[PDB]
Amino acid sequence: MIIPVRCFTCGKIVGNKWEAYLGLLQAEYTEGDALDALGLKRYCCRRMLLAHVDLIEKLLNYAPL
Amino acid sequence: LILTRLLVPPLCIRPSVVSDLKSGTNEDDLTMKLTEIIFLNDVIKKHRI
Amino acid sequence: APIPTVEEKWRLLPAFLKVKGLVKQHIDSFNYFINVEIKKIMKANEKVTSDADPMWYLKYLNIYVGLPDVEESFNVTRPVSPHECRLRDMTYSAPITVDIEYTRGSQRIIRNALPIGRMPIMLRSSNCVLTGKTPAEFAKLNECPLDPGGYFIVKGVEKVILIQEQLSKNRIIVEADRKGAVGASVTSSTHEKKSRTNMAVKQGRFYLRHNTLSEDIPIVIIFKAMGVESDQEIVQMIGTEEHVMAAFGPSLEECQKAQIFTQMQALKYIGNKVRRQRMWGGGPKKTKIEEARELLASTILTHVPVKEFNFRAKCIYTAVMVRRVILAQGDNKVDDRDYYGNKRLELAGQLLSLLFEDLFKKFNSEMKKIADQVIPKQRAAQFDVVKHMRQDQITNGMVNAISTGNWSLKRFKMDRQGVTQVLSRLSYISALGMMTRISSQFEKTRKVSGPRSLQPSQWGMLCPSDTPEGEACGLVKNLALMTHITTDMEDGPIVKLASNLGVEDVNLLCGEELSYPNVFLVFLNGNILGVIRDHKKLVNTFRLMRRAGYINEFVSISTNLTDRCVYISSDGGRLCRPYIIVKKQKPAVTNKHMEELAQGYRNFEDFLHESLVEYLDVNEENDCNIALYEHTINKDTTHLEIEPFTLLGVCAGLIPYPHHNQSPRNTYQCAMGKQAMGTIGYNQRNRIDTLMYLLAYPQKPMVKTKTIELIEFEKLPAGQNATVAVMSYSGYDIEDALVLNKASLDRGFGRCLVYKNAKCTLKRYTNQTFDKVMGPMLDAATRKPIWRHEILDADGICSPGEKVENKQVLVNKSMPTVTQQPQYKDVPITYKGATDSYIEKVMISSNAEDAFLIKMLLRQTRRPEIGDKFSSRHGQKGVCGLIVPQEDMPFCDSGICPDIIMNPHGFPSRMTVGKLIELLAGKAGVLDGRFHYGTAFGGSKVKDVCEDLVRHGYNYLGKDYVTSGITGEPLEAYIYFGPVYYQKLKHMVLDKMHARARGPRAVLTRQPTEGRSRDGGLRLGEMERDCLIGYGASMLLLERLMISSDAFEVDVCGQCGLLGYSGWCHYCKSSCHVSSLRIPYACKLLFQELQSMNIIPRLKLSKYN
Amino acid sequence: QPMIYICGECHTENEIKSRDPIRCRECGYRIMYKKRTKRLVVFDAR
Amino acid sequence: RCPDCGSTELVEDSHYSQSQLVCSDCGCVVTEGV
RNA sequence: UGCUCGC
Ligand SMILES: Nc1nc2c(ncn2[C@@H]2O[C@H](COP(=O)(O)OP(=O)(O)OP(=O)(O)O)[C@@H](O)[C@H]2O)c(=O)[nH]1
Ligand SMILES: Nc1ncnc2c1ncn2[C@@H]1O[C@H](COP(=O)(O)OP(=O)(O)OP(=O)(O)O)C[C@H]1O
Ligand SMILES: [Mg+2]
Ligand SMILES: [Zn+2]
Ligand SMILES: [Zn+2]
Ligand SMILES: [Zn+2]
Repeated sequence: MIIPVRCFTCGKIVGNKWEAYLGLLQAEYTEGDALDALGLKRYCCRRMLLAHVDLIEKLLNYAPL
Repeated sequence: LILTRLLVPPLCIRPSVVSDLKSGTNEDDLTMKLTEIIFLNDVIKKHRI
Repeated sequence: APIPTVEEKWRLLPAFLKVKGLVKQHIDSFNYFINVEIKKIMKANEKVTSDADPMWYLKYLNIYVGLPDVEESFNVTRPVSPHECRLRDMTYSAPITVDIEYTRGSQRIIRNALPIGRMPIMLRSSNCVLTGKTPAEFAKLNECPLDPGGYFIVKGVEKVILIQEQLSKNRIIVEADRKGAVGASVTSSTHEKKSRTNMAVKQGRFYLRHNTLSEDIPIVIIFKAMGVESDQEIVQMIGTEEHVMAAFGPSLEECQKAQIFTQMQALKYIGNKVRRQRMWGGGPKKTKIEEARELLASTILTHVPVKEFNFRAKCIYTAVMVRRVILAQGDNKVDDRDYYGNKRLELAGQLLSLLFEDLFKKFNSEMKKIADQVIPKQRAAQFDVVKHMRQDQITNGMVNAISTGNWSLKRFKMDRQGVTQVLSRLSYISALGMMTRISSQFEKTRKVSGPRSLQPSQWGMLCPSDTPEGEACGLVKNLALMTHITTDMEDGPIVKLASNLGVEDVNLLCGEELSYPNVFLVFLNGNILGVIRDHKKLVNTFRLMRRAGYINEFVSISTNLTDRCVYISSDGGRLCRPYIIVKKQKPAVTNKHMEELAQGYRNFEDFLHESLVEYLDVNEENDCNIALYEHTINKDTTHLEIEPFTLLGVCAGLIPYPHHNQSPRNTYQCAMGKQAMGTIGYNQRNRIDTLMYLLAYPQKPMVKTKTIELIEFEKLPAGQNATVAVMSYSGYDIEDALVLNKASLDRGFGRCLVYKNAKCTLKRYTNQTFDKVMGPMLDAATRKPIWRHEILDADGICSPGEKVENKQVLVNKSMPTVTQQPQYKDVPITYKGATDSYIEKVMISSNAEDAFLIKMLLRQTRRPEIGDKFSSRHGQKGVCGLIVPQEDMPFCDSGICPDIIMNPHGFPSRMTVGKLIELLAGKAGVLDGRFHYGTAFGGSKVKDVCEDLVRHGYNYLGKDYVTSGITGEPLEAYIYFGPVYYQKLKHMVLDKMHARARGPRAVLTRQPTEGRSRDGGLRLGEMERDCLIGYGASMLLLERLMISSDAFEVDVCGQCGLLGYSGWCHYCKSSCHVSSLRIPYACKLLFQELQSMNIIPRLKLSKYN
Repeated sequence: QPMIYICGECHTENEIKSRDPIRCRECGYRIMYKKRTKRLVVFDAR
Repeated sequence: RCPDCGSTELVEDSHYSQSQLVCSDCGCVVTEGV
């Protein structure tokens, strides 16, 4: 649904690096170089950010509003 | 060996459910069979008369 | 010099999915039913009239189904969305109307729009509101754009009509009997009657058996009755082989024993063996020979048509059948029932067509009866059907047949059950796989073990691995990823082309030509089309004409050299698969065609028209040569496989690297993925179902198959990727168990949400009284609502946002007891639950019957604990054995601690190398920021992921140096770390936990109830009693089965041996010999039932000493 | 006592009393949800 | 009324799937089992 | 009663 704040394995703060990651996707950066620039050395945070699906906007499209 | 009287069992063997949600009750098949047997006896008596 | 290979060939698969594929089957079938078939059914019964008062008629002109509407408004329709029908617990149907003309008083009166019924509209159909809509318009209608659709919505529940599988009709089947006799059977089925006639060799001679004959009669007598009287012609028709005559000799001798030599004598003999259908109404007037001739012409072999009492075709058919029986009586070439080339698949369209035909015939019969009863005696006021056309008949019939699922067609004598099933909303994969299910005609009740086998005929058509593990193993199957079901054709141009291609008429030549080695019989849907010579030219010309487009691409042609029969199949329900045509060791599809397809110049229909890709049937592919790959193409190759991974189904497509695992592992993985927990759709929040499981933070898999991209599963994942380390830790993962990390579960890993529905109805009865909800019963002592009515709002309905505890009311419902002042008794909706629940939403709706429907959506947020079942996308189901802290978890040099620790011992016995390959590919992908593919019979190789690992500084085998977290010392062996896509299952320990106190008992037998929802107790079965007997524990068995279950104290009279009451015997009218006795209550019930059966048990009591 | 509800498409606060046909102004939708309660609810971050 | 203390505080409280009408003052189980 | 499941 939404990006988790904490990483499951280590616990590094990753929720604050989601939208900026999307910015790196709006820019010309690929996946690997963007994850490297975000400061994710260990592969657990890379999996957390890469394998995450942004389903919050799809649900808000069905929100009452 | 030839039966002339039928022993209708107690109500413990024939549980009846009072379904107040509708105008009917849940009854076992034995009650309906005994009802049909009584109806047949009455019809036989009516035809004899 | 390797053969060139088209790399983009797989691009043919998505284009095929653009017009056909997974869900388009039922949609197209329902559209064909509601657009073409319904008009044909109406035309077949366009005129209905009564015998009394002639010149009166009711003529149907044209019937329409229209758009779905709701009858809520007073005599006014209104567009309604499927989600609204789900919420209001109503049906999603459209009014079936028709324009008609009739005669009231011999004056023609016409109606242009008169509704007659309501047809439930299949979702995403032609008339459904969901079709032709954008995802934004889907959001406006509160419907998920990724929803497969194709299911009916009746009374708020989603029903799916499974694809029925049955044997093909009008086909000769040579099979052995119980005694080993190799006989034949033919189930001739026309649009009116289905008749299975058999032929046996029980005594060296052939007898024909039918349900309309009292005793089976020799086949030679039937030959003489059907026009051919010379025995030489019969023998020529049977065959000219020496062994054929030697086998048929006894039949000729038995025929010559009797005095049957003419057609009249044979017809009289047959009529003597004919029994009347229980005194058929009407004067017979010597119909014996006439009845025999009518049974021979119409009842026997219905599919074989006689022009005008000319049994030449029927004679040739039965002669070919006798020849097949004679040939099979030698070499045991017995045809098998499990061959899917003789199988037919009925979709929802054909079933709905038959049901609508039956309902329309019943409606017409009812109208004719009403006319006959009303018109001749009522009054000078002319009777009109409009005042008697009941519109609830067809609607109620359709609703009941779709909801209950039992179909009883008396016109066809078909009594089926389990046709419709509740759509499973466990996950998107669950519904997507259930939509493409296929049930068997065997209708499992016994251990057949003959259709349950995996036949080689299921290649490319049905998924081999996807099957429900249990009693339904092998009889419930799934369609492949790339498959199509054919429809019915006109069959006209087929006959024209066959006649123009040199097929000689069977009536022009005798049966002796049937015995020639070079003469091949050509059939058509079970009917003898004729004979031919040099069938290779015929088959090649027919295939070339089909490729050209003058013949429908779904018409199949096959050749059987053993029986020398050319079968031409054009009936619907046959399974076909697209294949690339190969001509002279080179496929017709080139790289340029794939480039044009990618750029949008052409589509799959252009490939079909340009003789590049063609559909092959099972019978047709039986004679064709298919190559799996380009390098496998040899000189004798006719077709090329599009993609091998299309062999697997939808559920099997989720398996990463399935060719590296064992088949039971794949089956268990499919079964568990059908139960995988995850998101359902984009409208899962507004959706209110009786049970829903959602994942807090779902993540798409790192090793995704191309099937996942095709089915858009990555948009709706049902699992999470966790850093799993394969090692043994603390001995809490002995057998299939896994160890979870406490810190991981604390940070949201595996967090799940369970949504339950609580529905209540406030209906108006016959009397002018209604169910009303009272306010919260405030306590006068504290001026606040009581603990039970604490969560209720001012209107007596629980408000969302609060927490509900056990034994608390959600709706303070009170209902009247009359149906003078009304007397209301309270029947509040209490919440039965072990844990607390939170109310998310409360929906209040009003039906046309003024009944208020209130639905509360309770939400529970659950954390993984001991007892929760977890899957690893490879059939490695496991239970959380221990939850260790983060510091107790081992750590690598980088400081990563694993979330899930799984036992390695599960690998050798199961050989799940695919799991290791998936782990390695996922590690490489999360290292280089890529998504590796685990496509079946392909995907990323091990060398590539090894190079990706060695490039990033990690080990090329996944094993990394790990230091033990407990002792702080390094481990002697390296640990296999890597991200694995684990999925949580719906099986929870909280829902499965059960404990039974004394509790309630059943009224009939005073024993604990059955289920957990009924607060039942565990049953000591027969085998448990056997074990307790073997142990010798008499007192424990007595305490369990008598004291703790159904103990009772009865009063038995020692004089007559009967049961008394309150220390008194009514039989003997005394109480001196009455004594108390301990007994199971079931034993007393048995004694009373036996006394009711005149089997009087007389108990002779005695002292215990 | 003013009992308030929310429509399914207009999402406007509508006040209806007991035994009223469930409807909403300026539209015709017949799905009426209940507003969230005003009572304090305590949650645990566990 | 309660058979022991004579009080009229008889409450129907189901204790772990066991319907039971019990006195609320002294806890005397009046009726149990359904 | 039906059916989908859990081993
Ligand atoms: N069609 C249908 N038949 C049912 C249903 N429940 C029970 N039956 C029939 O009733 C028989 C079993 O009865 P039970 O399930 O013991 O009925 P019960 O649960 O004691 O009924 P209650 O006392 O009202 O709870 C079966 O032979 C079924 O044919 C149902 O939900 N649908
Ligand atoms: N119909 C049944 N009757 C009795 N026990 C059953 C039944 N179905 C499942 N079980 C229980 O489940 C166990 C069956 O597991 P088993 O067949 O030994 O492994 P499996 O299911 O083949 O797993 P693999 O496929 O080998 O990984 C044994 C039995 O106690
Ligand atoms: Mg087991
Ligand atoms: Zn991390
Ligand atoms: Zn006595
Ligand atoms: Zn509104």
